[PDB]
Amino acid sequence: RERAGPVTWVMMIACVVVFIAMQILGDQEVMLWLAWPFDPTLKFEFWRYFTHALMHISLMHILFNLLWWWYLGGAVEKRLGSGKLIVITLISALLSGYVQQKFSGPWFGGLSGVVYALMGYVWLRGERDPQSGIYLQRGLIIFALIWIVAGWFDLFGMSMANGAHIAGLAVGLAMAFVDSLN
Amino acid sequence: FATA
Ligand SMILES: CCCCCCCCCO[C@@H]1O[C@H](CO)[C@@H](O)[C@H](O)[C@H]1O
Ligand SMILES: [Cl-]
Repeated sequence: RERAGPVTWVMMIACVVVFIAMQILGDQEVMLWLAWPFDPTLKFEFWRYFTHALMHISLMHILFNLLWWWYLGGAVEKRLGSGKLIVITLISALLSGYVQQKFSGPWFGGLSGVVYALMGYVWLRGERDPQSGIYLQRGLIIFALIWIVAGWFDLFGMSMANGAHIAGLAVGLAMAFVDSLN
Repeated sequence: FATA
């Protein structure tokens, strides 16, 4: 019955717990703790290269990010196993955040870079390794393009981490290419 | 926050 494995589950719990903390303590106090290192003295607090992905300030984005995390991460954990999901997450979180802060500074967050990685990965891995048993549905490709496009053209009304999203997608494509040389 |  259950569709979400342990990694899928624990990521959702963490995102929720952090979302609550941001209501109780305020956005900024949590950002100070969880943001990408915003000072050289913070560059060895290694959690911060990944924890930015757990922060949301917007009810709509956390909902949608967790929706696609639940669905795509769940598919990947079930078919390809927990370890694979962990690696895509850490690598996409790391590199998406790297590209984002490079061009716009450290004040950012959201699980969306990991979601785009997962979209990229499930798509390409399905396209050219059909026997893997993972596949990105056409309806989902459409839904993800509109969402991306809405972000690029600022239709949501908020500030958008376009670097992290595009970098995240690229990572998920690259990993799927490699993973399916076969 | 830029949201991702
Ligand atoms: C933000 C979404 C990230 C995924 C990138 C989507 C671009 C894929 C181009 O469409 C492809 O065309 C085929 C038929 O033309 C479909 O059957 C196939 O499923 C789909 O891959
Ligand atoms: Cl958000």
